[PDB]
Amino acid sequence: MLTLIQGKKIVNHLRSRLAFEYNGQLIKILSKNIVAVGSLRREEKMLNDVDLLIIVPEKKLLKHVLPNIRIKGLSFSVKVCGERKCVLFIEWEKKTYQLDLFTALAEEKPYAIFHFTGPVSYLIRIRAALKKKNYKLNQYGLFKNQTLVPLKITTEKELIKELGFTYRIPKKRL
DNA sequence: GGCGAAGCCGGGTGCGAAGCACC
Ligand SMILES: Nc1nc2c(ncn2[C@H]2C[C@H](O)[C@@H](COP(=O)(O)OP(=O)(O)OP(=O)(O)O)O2)c(=O)[nH]1
Repeated sequence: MLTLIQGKKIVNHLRSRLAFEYNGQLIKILSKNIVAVGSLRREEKMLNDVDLLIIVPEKKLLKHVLPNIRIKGLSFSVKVCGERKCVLFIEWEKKTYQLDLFTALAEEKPYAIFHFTGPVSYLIRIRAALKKKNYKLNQYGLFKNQTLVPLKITTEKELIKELGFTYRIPKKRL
């Protein structure tokens, strides 16, 4: 497996050096539009897979990062994942790892963070628990009888206090 | 089976044969 320092280093590398294609040209990606996801946030001592969160604030460029996102001078294979997820194979130091990224709207950030930070069952439990509150909670926002309702916050306690739930630490397992 | 507002159970797509399998 990999190590925290390496994860942090690659995270730093990705945090200070990413890049993406743009209408035939290329644009670099730095820290403010990038967040980390993985064992580090869950606090694991064994790094299986280290992920990241990359959201776009612009409504158009949101889909401009989607085209071709990459780094300068490395081994990487990027394919589509799931529905609209990004599956990357990364090779460096003669080593290849599997990175599953996701790029979404900056407003999805809290929900995204919440969804991405803990466990599916909690997510579903939370989803149903919340749905049963007569509201459907998805990356996009809150859906009500096919109606769409967006978020008003940008933070975690904010999101929990926004929906009306408590923040449970992964280590407690739901 | 377990549940905070009553009756409920994520969201979808890349394929391979429209049905299964991952994030
Ligand atoms: N694999 C998987 N990921 C899901 C699911 N639902 C939501 N996600 C999220 C979790 C992450 O935000 C992203 C998947 O990342 P990974 O495959 O690396 O797993 P995750 O990061 O949750 O665990 P980790 O801390 O990296 O070992 O999609 C699901 O059902 N399966």
